[PDB]
This record gives sequence, structure tokens and C-alpha cells, in this order.
Amino acid sequence: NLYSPFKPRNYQLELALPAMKGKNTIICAPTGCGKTFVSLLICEHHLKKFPNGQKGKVVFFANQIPVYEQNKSVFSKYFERHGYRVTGISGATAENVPVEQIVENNDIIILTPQILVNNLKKGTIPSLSIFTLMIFDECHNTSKQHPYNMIMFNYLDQKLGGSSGPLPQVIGLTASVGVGDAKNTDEALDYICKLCASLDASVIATVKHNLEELEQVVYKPQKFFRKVESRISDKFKYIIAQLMRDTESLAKRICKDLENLSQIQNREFGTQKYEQWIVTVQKACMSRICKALFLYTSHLRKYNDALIISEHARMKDALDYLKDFFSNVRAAGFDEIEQDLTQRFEEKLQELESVSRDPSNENPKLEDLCFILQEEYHLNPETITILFVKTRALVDALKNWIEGNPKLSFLKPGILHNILILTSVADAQCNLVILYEYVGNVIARGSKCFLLTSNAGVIEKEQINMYKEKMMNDSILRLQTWDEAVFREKILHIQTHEKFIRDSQEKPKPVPDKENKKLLCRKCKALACYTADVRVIEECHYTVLGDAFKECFVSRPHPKPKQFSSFEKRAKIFCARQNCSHDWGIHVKYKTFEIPVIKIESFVVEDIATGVQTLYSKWKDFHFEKIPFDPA
RNA sequence: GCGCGCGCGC
RNA sequence: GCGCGCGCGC
Ligand SMILES: [Zn+2]
Repeated sequence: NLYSPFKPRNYQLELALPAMKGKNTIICAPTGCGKTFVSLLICEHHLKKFPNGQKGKVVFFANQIPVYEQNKSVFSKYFERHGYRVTGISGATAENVPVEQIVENNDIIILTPQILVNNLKKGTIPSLSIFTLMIFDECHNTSKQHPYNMIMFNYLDQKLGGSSGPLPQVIGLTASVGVGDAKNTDEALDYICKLCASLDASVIATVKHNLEELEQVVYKPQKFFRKVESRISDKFKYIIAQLMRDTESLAKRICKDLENLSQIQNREFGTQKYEQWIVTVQKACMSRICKALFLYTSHLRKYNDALIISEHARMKDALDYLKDFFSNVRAAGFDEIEQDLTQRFEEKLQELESVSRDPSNENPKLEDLCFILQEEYHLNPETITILFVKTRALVDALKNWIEGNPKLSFLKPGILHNILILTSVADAQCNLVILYEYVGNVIARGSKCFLLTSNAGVIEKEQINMYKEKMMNDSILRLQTWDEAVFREKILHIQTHEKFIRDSQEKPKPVPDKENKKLLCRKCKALACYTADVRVIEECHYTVLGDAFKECFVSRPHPKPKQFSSFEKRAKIFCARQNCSHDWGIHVKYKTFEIPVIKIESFVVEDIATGVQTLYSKWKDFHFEKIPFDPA
């Protein structure tokens, strides 16, 4: 359960060796518990390995909050018995606390890295040598300009700067090292090297002496990809779609601020992109108007479901779902709006059924799926099969379809001890796994996995992924054969070259250009404000002042409010024209003042003296006379 | 908002 | 580079 006493498995003992022997290691092991337990061991040996009058300090880096939390607990619980001081710091703690002190008085610190990057940048923590051990969760992210790398740039600057200063052991954990954009083993192997260089790892630990034991707590099924296709012509999706347009235009006219309700533009019926757009519009409207909408949208949703049922199951099943829903409102409480929609449907109802019964509108997708089930079960009749589909709706359709089938009468299906096939949308020891048009992709011997998609891209993407997993396995298998001394030297060339381009590629101060400039909405090219009215908060954030602007923009209220540096996210802000409605940035309370904060990418820079129109995506890029903030 | 990573098109 | 998305962090 991850939260108690455990017997380490041989394979984890093996994985830890190189860490325990003191080398900087990358630990490539498959997903889950594995890594946690392993990083518990290392950590336990690290702080134990010390002689009296000496203490270790371990820091553990984690990318997501959920991970920062689940790992703060595990570490706390586990090292509780032992007497060590354990904490974490994340975005939500970090606000106003003596970060040097928290480290100073702690044996295990859990962090999200952007904290450390921030605190080394300030000088509040002068050096990494305070730490004895660094652990990088999901360490394959150590590249490019990621926090992990910023940390290492600091470390490698201390290491190669020829400066002492001791430095910590560095460990990274991963299920999968990556291969970047490599096209063959040669390049993959270059990629993994540069990766090791960045972590100053001299060893990559994987499981070798304990394969029989790993390959049984982590299948690893047989991967089968199987292309299909939808029907030749779907004249049913034409009917329901026309009904959706119809009911959308009916909601538009009762609402008219409709499109503005969400910036989820270019929506397409019968896509889950649409199902969200629905929800975002229903939560958004902040009420006789809002109650009219809930009803119209509650109808478009079932319509949307319906299409998704048609496309992956059969029309008979889409229709049924719809007859059901409509039945359920003819059965009270009934009002004009609802009786309207029910009528506009009742009108197609006859035609929908002709298209439904039409022999040439069966779903070729289902015959394939069928084949697969007859193929696999004739091999083994005691097979227990699991079926993943996209929507809770499609779950029933597929169940009904199977029950209502003479070609596969042999199944006993179930859903969300006697049953022998299970259908589902979310959540093992089953022996047959089928991802049917599942979108998707997320998550003892002889086991098979089938993906079935009409999409080529997916099938082709997934096959590229399999070729990379081999490319990756082989490379590792072979750099594992290099003698460490040789490997450490290859790494050092890399570290060196990489260090050099960091300093070289830096650039002097940028000479600021006094000339006043217009900011123009990037979309409609209407005037927004002037750079004269712009001010800079905390060196990083930009506001305008004065009311000439207080009405150049409109403010729909944010659906994701948060606080950062200081100050609260309250609203998104938008170009005030009715057909432009470009996204301008946001509007916050800061200290005492509600103020707008704007992103330059939402604008064109036109010099007034000349008319020249430059475009920036980052304020760091845009060099003008920036002025800090206060009374006004 | 800022920062970081990833994908799609051109 | 521009356009349009996703996920993540401060
Ligand atoms: Zn505009």
C-alpha cells in the first residue's frame, strides 16, 4: 500500500547498489512503488553511512504538487521512527519564510525545484554543498531550461569552476530515460550521454540480475495495434449535428453573449472537446437567462454523447439513448423550451430510425472488434477480458451490443465472480486488454493488449514509441559496458562544451530605447495603450495605469483563480471590441489595488516616430524604458 | 502574469 | 519565426 513496513525485493536491492557505493546514478526502473522504496533505501543508507560528529542532508526534488505531497508523507512516515527532521517546501509554503533556516534545521527537505532555483538565484542559499544527496524524481526532465537543469547548471558551475566546496551525490529516478529526437541508436546513445552529463551521472542502474522477478510485478503485455475504419457515409451524424446547430442557434439568441462564455474556440460536435465547452459555459454564466442555458446545454450534451455512441457503437444504440433521455422529460416536469426541443427532435425521429435500420450503416469498427474476440477466445475459453472505451455512454452500448449478439453469445459482461468480460472508462490480473477507440492511453503471464483506432496517427505514434523503447534499451545496454573511468571522461567533455556555450551565449546589457510606443491589440490592430502608461511590478509583471485604459478592455472572470508572488488572480481581460475579443492578460488585486496585468504577445508594438511594427512574445525581449511602481 | 516542458499546422 | 493547442510550476 506504499505506507507501511516492506520487504525490499532483490531487484530494488540491486538497483540501489550504485547509489550506495557513492556514485552519481540514474536509476531506470519501471513505474510505481519500485522507485519510492528504492529512494527510501538510498536515503536511509546515506544518512546512516556517517561517522559521529557529522550529519547528512538530503533534498528531494519533485515536479508536481501531488508528488510533492505523496512524497512528503512517505518520507515523513518512514523516517519518523529514525529521528530525522523532515519537511517540504512548495509554491504554497514558500511565500515568506527563512528558507535558509528550514534547510539549516532539516535532514530531509522535499522541494519542488523552482524553489531552489529561486533561492540560489537570490543568494539566500549560497551553494549546493549544504546538501549531501540530491534526488531527482522524474529525472529525465533534466534538459533544456527546466528547473532540474538550472539546478545542475549551478552544480556544474561549482564542479568545473574548480572550486571547493564539496558537492552532493546526485541520484535521478525514472521509468524511461528518453531519446529526444534520435533517429537511430547512435543518436539515442548521444542523447542518453548528454542526459547523464547533465546529471553528472557516471552510472545508469537498471535490472539485470533480477529479471525473472521484475518482469512479474510489472507486465508488460503483448502490444497489438489494430487499425479499423468508421462507416463509409454517416448520414445519421448529419441529422443530429443539424439538430445541435439548431439548438445552439436557439441558445445563442436567448443569450447572445454566447461565444464569449468560453475561449474554447473552433468546437466540433461529437468530440469531447465539445463536452468540455458545454461544462465551461454552464459553470461560467454567473437567473432566468442562466436557467434557459442549462436546459439547452443539457440537451446538446446528450446529443454529443449520442454522436460518440454512433461513431464507435451502432446507430440503434445512439438513438436508444436519445429516446430514453427524451422519454425522461416528456415524463415531467415539462415546459415550452423542453417541449420545443422534444418536438424538433420528434420531427427527425422517423428519419433517424430509417437511417438507423439501414443495412449499409452497421459499424465496420464493431465487426473488427468482434473478429478479435472470436480470435482470442477460441484460443482460450477461460479468458477474462477487459474493455476500455471513451464514454460512460459507450460503456452501456457495448454491453447491449454484446448481449444482443448471436456471433458472440458466449460472453457474460459487467460494468463499473461470474462475469467474464468487463467494460469501462477508468479505474490488472485479467488476461485480455482492449483499448477500443480509447482516448485514452493511460495506465500473471501470457497477457495481450490491443489498441483499436481509426486514427492512423495514434497507431503510427505508438509504433514510433516502441521503436524508441528499443533504441533506448539497446543504448543503455551498451553504455553499461563502458568502463566507468572512460565514461566519466566522455561526460566531462560534454559538461565542458555545454558549460562554455552557456557563458558565450549570454549577451551584454540591452541598451533601452527611450522612444514612446503604442501598444496595439494584436488581433484587430486597435489601439490599447501607450508604453508611457506601462509600469513594472516585481521586475517581471506589467501593468497600465489611468482610466483611458480602464475601458479599453473588458473583464470576464477567471475560472482558475490563484495567488502567486503576492496578489490574487481575479479575472481574464479582453480587447473591448465585440468581434475581436482578443485575450489581453489578466486582472488581479495587488497590495491594495485591483489592477490589470498584460502580456505583450497580445499586442503589436508600433513606434510613433516611424510607424514600425515589432512583435514580441516575451517582455524580456522588448527593450524600452521600463519604470517600477507605487502611488498613482 | 511570469516561468518551464510537450504537441499540432505553416 | 508565426499561428493554434496541452500539461505543469512560482
Ligand atoms: Zn482587439
